[PDB]
Amino acid sequence: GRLIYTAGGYFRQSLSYLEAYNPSDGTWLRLADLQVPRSGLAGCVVGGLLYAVGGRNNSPDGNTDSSALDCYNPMTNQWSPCAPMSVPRNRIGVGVIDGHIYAVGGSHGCIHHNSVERYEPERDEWHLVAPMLTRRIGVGVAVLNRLLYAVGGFDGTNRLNSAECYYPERNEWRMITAMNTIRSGAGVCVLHNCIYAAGGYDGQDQLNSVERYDVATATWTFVAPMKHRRSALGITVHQGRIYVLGGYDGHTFLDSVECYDPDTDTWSEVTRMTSGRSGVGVAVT
Ligand SMILES: C[C@@H]1CN(c2ccc(C(=O)N3COc4c(cccc4-c4cc(N5[C@@H]6CC[C@H]5COC6)c(C(=O)O)cc4F)C3)c(Cl)c2)[C@H](C)CN1C
Repeated sequence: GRLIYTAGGYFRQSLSYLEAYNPSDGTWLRLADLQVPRSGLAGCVVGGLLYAVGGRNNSPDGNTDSSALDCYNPMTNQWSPCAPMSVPRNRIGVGVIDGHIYAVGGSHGCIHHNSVERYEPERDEWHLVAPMLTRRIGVGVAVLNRLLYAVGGFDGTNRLNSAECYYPERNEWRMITAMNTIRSGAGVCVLHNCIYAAGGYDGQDQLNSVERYDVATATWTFVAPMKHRRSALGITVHQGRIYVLGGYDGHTFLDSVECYDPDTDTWSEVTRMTSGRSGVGVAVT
């Protein structure tokens, strides 16, 4: 069995919560808090270990963007610091290829990174790789066919419908077909050989629309929209279905968790998070 882990987030200030949802029995485990509160981080798993990457601690005492990489072992219920990234990356995107973590874009104050760096858990080291063609914060990241895709975001001036992909063997990026919609702060994941981009902000409205990229045709197609429009949502895939967790809709910090079934092309509300929040990091293990 695997659980859906949600780390950090925001509600009034950046949060330290680490909770794990079991889709079989509907329960939430309350696990060890993060050592430093953070929102705008990303989560991922390598070798059964959960990683919390980047983010920002927005507290009553100030705002500090994070270059941290922290590792949580479900077997020990303990967080351990790892080697930090070259720069702080708030509103970061992350993807894993061959057990290596890619930290994509994100911001440090007013700096909107196009830089990308890769972590090796086997050496506890980060190294920069080729930078993206576009600066991207609030970026979605997907791994498909051993390529790393960076989708949407905000480049420091405009919110983006563009997307690009990274070729690890060549160490280079190329632009791909742009989405139908501009999405800054969307949830992006891969399911059944397709990239999904759900929600996000188009510059005027919080979105409930969801679109899917088909590699062979290089096209983005709309699929069933979510019940609740949201940005800064957590997203993951568990047992052939997509789960979206929380987020912000322009008025409320959502506790809604929706689940997308690709066989029926329908979204269903399956649980609530223990408290409404946005900007979480999510992963499954
Ligand atoms: C003081 C509070 C502070 N709030 C918030 C404070 C914190 C958060 C939060 O979790 N973060 C900060 O953002 C993000 C986080 C994670 C990923 C993406 C974003 C993000 C949100 C954006 N924004 C778009 C879509 C969401 C956000 C606002 O709406 C336009 C935008 C944009 O602009 O393109 C770009 C983004 F990369 C972490 C949020 Cl979501 C709200 C609210 C604004 C209410 N306020 C009263």
